[PDB]
Amino acid sequence: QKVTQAQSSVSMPVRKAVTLNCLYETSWWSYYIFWYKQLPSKEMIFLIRQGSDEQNAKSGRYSVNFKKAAKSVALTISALQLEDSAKYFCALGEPSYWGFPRTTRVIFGKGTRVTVEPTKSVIRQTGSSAEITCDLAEGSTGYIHWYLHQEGKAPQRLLYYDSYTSSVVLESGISPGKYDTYGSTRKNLRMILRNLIENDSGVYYCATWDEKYYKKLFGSGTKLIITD
Amino acid sequence: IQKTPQIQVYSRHPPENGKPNILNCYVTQFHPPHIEIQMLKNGKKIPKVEMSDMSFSKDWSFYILAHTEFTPTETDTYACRVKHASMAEPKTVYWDRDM
Amino acid sequence: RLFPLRCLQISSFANSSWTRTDGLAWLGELQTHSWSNDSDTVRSLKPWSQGTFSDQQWETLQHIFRVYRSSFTRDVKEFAKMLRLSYPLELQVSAGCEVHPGNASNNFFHVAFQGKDILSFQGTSWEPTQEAPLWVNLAIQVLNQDKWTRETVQWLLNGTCPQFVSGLLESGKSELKKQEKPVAWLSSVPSSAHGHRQLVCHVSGFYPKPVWVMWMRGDQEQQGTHRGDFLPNADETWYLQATLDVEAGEEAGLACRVKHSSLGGQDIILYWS
Ligand SMILES: CCCCCCCC/C=C/CCCCCCCCCCCCCC(=O)N[C@@H](CO[C@@H]1O[C@H](CO)[C@H](O)[C@H](OS(=O)(=O)O)[C@H]1O)[C@H](O)/C=C/CCCCCCCCCCCCC
Ligand SMILES: *[C@@H]1O[C@H](CO)[C@@H](O)[C@H](O)[C@H]1NC(C)=O
Ligand SMILES: *[C@@H]1O[C@H](CO)[C@@H](O)[C@H](O)[C@H]1NC(C)=O
Ligand SMILES: *[C@@H]1O[C@H](CO)[C@@H](O)[C@H](O)[C@H]1NC(C)=O
Repeated sequence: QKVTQAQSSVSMPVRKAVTLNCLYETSWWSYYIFWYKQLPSKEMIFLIRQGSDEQNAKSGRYSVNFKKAAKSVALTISALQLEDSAKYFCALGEPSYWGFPRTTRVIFGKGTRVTVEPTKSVIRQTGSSAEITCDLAEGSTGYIHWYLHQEGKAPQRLLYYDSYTSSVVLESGISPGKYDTYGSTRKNLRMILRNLIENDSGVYYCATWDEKYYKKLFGSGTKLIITD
Repeated sequence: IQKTPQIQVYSRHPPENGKPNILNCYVTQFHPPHIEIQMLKNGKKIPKVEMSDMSFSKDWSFYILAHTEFTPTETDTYACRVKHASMAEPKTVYWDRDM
Repeated sequence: RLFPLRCLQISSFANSSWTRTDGLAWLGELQTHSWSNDSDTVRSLKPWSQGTFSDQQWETLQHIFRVYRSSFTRDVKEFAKMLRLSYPLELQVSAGCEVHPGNASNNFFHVAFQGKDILSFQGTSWEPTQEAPLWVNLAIQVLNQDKWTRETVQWLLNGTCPQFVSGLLESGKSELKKQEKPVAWLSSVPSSAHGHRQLVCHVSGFYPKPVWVMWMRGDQEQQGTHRGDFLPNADETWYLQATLDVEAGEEAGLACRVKHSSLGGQDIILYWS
């Protein structure tokens, strides 16, 4: 597994500290590690970034303990609050021989639910279709990425839209005809799902790389419930 | 900012007449690295002249080695002609057996 | 007995249309690699040129250099356009490392513009030379914010190159320690001062480079011996000459003695005529 979060669930009292473990596998000598936070609203929020050549990253209550030898990067939240209850995801950006293009996918671990102890919802029927709309102000209109999160699994990128070639690039293993996009780089862009089955149920994110700082920004997730 | 090339002609083996040998032409201390080098027998161009990949020293000045097969005689003269941007007219250096 | 690895790059831009980029790799005095603008890969000049690296390892390096040459040419051309720099442009790169007995190593990355030093890669970052055009700092702050370039250069210099050189020294040990016997002959040229003659002692075809050449009368060394520069033979051996200024008629009795590691402990002694 490329990114391994062994802890499925963790419960910790308020005002105390929790540490979430993440193990990664990469043969590259240069890479990024990201930590994300999924609220109950299914909003995906960026927390902290750990460079491969950098020292241990510290932002606010979030701190990263980076052991490059063991390929172990662990998030630690200092003083837990009630709003800190969420599912936390460890993620790894890999490069290519061309460096870090904005076409770069982000690889997720299956996540860890943290319980601190004291958006649009769409429903469709099997065989129909649906349109997921993307609301993103910033940063990069260059490539718009679409991610799918299903419970029990790690978030996967389905595809991305190349505005330079004006075409859709599907990830390996995905049959064409299932997904397509319609629109411009402007917020009018939407993803169409065709021939819905029950396994298409989940949360759908639109994502882009930020211009100023290098991180993957996820839009508000769309919850798609599909009934037979 | 243009450096004038220095030419040195010498033989690989002891220069005894009638015996086959190799004539080296060593050009150094020039810049930019664009240079024309011809080896001449009796004033005429030698068709086959092998050359090394152009390199440079620690001072960044370029150098290159040109060499060819030749058989020295009493009458025959051998020279190395170099055309470079740092010089108005191409400089020719003649092989001297006693040098 | 030092074998540093020098990787050289010659990049010429004549005009917006015409550009060449070529490269060399020296291990000690021997050229182990050749890189041509016409070629899609780096050519190995020796059986041991790849060292102990696998094919996968060498392909990884091959990929990097191929991408590097493309980007470098693109970056320089656009950077020149932004600054209104006047063509032609001549860029040179000298990089590599050296392995030391204690498993330690030192490396270097140097860039020159129009024959003059501009910037170099020290540690984790690029730094300018004290006398450099002010615009060099623009290129450096860009190069420093490039994570891929910064980390790959480190990976090459610190991570790869020392392991690579170690492999070359082990695999090419037989040829690197080779001994090539010199061959000497004598000549005379008319001196600048009338009534004198200059004797020339030629020494050619020897390797490794260290050599001892002195004009001698009997067991007494002539102090007037003048050593010249080392001139390369194309067969990977060295050529050297030594001169002595003597009065005409004093030639007889003089000899040229040559000491070299290939001579089996016995000096070459060449008498006049
Ligand atoms: C261990 C070595 C063993 C070698 C054995 C074989 C030796 C034979 C080879 C001989 C050749 C000798 C010369 C070469 C010496 C070593 C060169 C190492 C090069 C390392 C290259 C690093 C990676 C690389 O390709 N860098 C290149 C590609 O970078 C990527 O480019 C992309 C666009 O194409 C993107 O911009 C990307 O950024 S991102 O935001 O999308 O992530 C970015 O990371 C990049 O061009 C690197 C440039 C560094 C050049 C060196 C510094 C030059 C400074 C002087 C120029 C400025 C002055 C100009 C004046 C007009
Ligand atoms: C660029 O230089 C080449 C030779 O270096 C020359 O033949 C060509 O004319 C030049 N290009 C232009 C547009 O002048
Ligand atoms: C050098 O190679 C590049 C890319 O292969 C090519 O575009 C360019 O024309 C070549 N230059 C010469 C002088 O062959
Ligand atoms: C690599 O470089 C680092 C610092 O840049 C140094 O601590 C380490 O000793 C180097 N490794 C080798 C094998 O030279």
